[PDB]
Amino acid sequence: VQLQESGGGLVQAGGSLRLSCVVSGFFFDTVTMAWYRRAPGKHRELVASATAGGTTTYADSVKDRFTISRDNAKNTVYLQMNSLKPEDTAVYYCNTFVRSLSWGQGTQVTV
Amino acid sequence: TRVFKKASPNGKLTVYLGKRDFVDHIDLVDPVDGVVLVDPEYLKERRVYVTLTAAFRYGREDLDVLGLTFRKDLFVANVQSFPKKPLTRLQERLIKKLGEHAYPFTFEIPPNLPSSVTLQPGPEDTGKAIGVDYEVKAFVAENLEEKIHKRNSVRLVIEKVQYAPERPGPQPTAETTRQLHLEASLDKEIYYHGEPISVNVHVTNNTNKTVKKIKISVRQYADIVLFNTAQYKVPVAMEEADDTVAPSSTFSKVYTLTPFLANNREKRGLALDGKLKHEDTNLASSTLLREGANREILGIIVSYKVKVKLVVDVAVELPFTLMHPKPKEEPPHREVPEN
Amino acid sequence: VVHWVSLVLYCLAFVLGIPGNAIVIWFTGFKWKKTVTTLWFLNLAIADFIFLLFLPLYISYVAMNFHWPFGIWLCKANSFTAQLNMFASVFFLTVISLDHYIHLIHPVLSHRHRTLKNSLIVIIFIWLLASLIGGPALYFRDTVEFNNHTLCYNNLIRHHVLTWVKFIIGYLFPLLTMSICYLCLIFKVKKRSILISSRHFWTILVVVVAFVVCWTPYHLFSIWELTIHHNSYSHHVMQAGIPLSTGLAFLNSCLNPILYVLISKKFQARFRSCTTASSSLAK
Amino acid sequence: DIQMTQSPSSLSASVGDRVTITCRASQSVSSAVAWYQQKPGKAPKLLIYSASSLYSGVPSRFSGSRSGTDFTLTISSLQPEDFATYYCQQYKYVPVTFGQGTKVEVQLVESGGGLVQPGGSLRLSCAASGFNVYSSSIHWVRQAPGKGLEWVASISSYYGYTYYADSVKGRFTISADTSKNTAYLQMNSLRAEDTAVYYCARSRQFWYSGLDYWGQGTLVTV
Amino acid sequence: FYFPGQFAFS
Repeated sequence: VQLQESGGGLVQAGGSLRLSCVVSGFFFDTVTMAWYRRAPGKHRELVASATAGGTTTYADSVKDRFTISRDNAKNTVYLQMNSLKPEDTAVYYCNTFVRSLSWGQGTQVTV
Repeated sequence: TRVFKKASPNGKLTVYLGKRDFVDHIDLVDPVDGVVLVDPEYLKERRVYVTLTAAFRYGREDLDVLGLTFRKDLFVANVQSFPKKPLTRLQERLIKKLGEHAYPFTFEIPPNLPSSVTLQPGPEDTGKAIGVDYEVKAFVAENLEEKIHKRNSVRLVIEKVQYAPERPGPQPTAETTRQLHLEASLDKEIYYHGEPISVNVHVTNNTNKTVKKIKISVRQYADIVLFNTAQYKVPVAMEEADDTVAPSSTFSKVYTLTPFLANNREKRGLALDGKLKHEDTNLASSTLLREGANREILGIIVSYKVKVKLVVDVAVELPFTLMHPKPKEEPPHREVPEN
Repeated sequence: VVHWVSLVLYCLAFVLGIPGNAIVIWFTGFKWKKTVTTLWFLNLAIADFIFLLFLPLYISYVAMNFHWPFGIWLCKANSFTAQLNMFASVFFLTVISLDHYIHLIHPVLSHRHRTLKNSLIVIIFIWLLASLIGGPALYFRDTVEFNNHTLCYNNLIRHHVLTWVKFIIGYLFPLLTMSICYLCLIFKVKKRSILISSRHFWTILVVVVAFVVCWTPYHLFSIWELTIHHNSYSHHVMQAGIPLSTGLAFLNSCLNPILYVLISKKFQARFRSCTTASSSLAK
Repeated sequence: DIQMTQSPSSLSASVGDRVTITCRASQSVSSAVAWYQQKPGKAPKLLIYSASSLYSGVPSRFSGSRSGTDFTLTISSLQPEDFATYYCQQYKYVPVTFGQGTKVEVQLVESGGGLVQPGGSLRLSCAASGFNVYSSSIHWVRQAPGKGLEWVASISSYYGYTYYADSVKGRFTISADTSKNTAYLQMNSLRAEDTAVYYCARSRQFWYSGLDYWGQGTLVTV
Repeated sequence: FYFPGQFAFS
């Protein structure tokens, strides 16, 4: 229930941010931990799946543009990005794929 | 907007419901819509099932002395969501928003099932309550009988209620001549919870015997029927007056009563409205059923009558209904300014 | 001939009863709230406690020459204690049976024993009645050193009427009410509009059959001993054996704990030892 | 507790303008937010009782919405009879809290008031007509001069529950008489900062939906 | 005929 989101900033265009999500509580073990983003005035939407094994499913505007990695030892997950469009401005949230955790205050990413 | 979701302790198999309330119409109830969400893993070798049970917990201290689980089930339904009727508007929105891994499930409760009514946990009676408790149980299984654990499942609880009809009912009245002519009436059949109840006690005695005291009593019949019929009486409001009427004379009064839970917190056998957690609700709403008596209609049936008695003892009974109006937005089903 | 078998049964009953009796008393008296059924269970556990307190002494009593080598030792006290324990256990069994026959058709109030004061007064009345029946020990018992060994032995119609009243209390009270309540509920005899689950059916049958096979042999042996007494003799009929009835009695007193309380809720609790939210939705 | 904020403290606009009044809650409450409009010198009036449901009677131009904790109220066009102070109030927890107020540029009658000086005691009567005491809940809300609304005490006759604010616990008592259908608030140990106009508000007992009806005002000076 | 006495816990 910690939901520590960091790695936000202002970038002109095409700059990685390297977001990180650290959660304290039950271990990840064998659950699918995902990533969500919410444009200002819009609703949340899926970005990446990041299952227990290595299978990543992206979005229509995210495929072949984003990358995702998970570190089980620290119970944390990262996102790596490139060629960030100005439309990417949104608040990024981290939550289980099933959306079982409380939605904590995420980080702000502006492009 | 603002759907209800309940997540099982492990990070998978959450359940989405449009509303935790399903009004029970006379003929057909609202279908129990909803979408059960499951992660892509954990299901490739299984399948998802949703089971609705209309429990009848009726044991004190929730202890099985000799295997008496008290978990009598009145209706059980099963559905397979990961192997029908077109999905309603709400289900399509959940599928679009949640994603392609949003497996829908739909239930259809038959008519003449009892509404969700519990009994008051008075003195002792530690544990759960006594009454009908609907529930939605979502789990992953591939045999329909393999024992499943509470951790790997969502025990989301729902409540089925009934609201007052738009058309008011006929005005109730009763009479008794045997010893003294008695006439009683109510203002209107439809009564909302907390509203005052006004009765007319216009009487005309003729016998030489004179009444000493008059009593107006309201009791809530808990017609619990599981193995044999019962007709329990539990008073809910009382009104003792010292008014007297002389022989060969008349007396008319408009004594009013109001049922509420402030003074009935210690009485046993009282039936309250459906509860989802340890919070306190009001008196159980009057349950109405269609004609034909619905055969046996196994469950708890709550009916209200008001009586007038004379102490010298001819008494009459006048039935009425005590139901909520149709809500505007939604019942939160909890004390809104809680704690 | 069967003395080894009876000793093995004694050891098994003690080993399976001491922890089972210990666990129920602590669980009911510490964790679970005080309820009339819980008080029945706790009182039965206490009866099993004091019943098995003299069981190690019964090992020596059932030892060589099936005699009492501990001398006088004022064994009136512990003999009366053991018989009081068995009477209290059978009385708690029959009152549990009556309360269970009241449990069906639960929502009724019936005789209003749900109050704790009534449960305690009934328990103390049962204890006093069992102490009244278990009272007379020195009236009949004496001790002699016969066949080069001392025994706690009892001492003509007084013995006949004593055994008769003991048997009728131990049969008419427990067994007749078990057959009236348990039997005429499980086999559709008497009013059978009450449905019964498979687990309930099986556990009632197990209770009845265990009670029978453990207590009927002992009462039958006592009646047979009373009948064959005052006629013929004793060394021809060879009654020097048959402690199997008392072994079955101990087996029942240690098996009722695990059968009654160690099931359902207790089983899942011993094995072990989210909040509903909301979400968005676009219009 | 929950401390309730409104970003714009003073807003200036003209007739025929769409303005937005924003409100952010400290904690993540549900849709249980009510919006009140207070004309200067008059009791506040309920506008929206669920952050999205329009109260019966107010014009349809008023509208509200929620997002996370960003409850907002928008007016399509500012009619000349709209320049007042707007309060953002939540009722999910017993210490209900009102906003600091945004400036835009069945009857209940009380009885009491007058100078009392510190240490005195007054009994404020709330003659309520038109609704049953058991079917409604009675709250007492005071307003210090120039400040926002503050919650004092409440009673629910159906459930037999009384609630008091942390600042008036013990010193203040609340009671209601069913036969006379009135609500009495008796105050003891009146201290310096209790000078305020006291309102007797009544909400619907079954499924609270904001303070439907307010009082008139019996300002008390110590 | 020396049964007078008993060898149980009665």
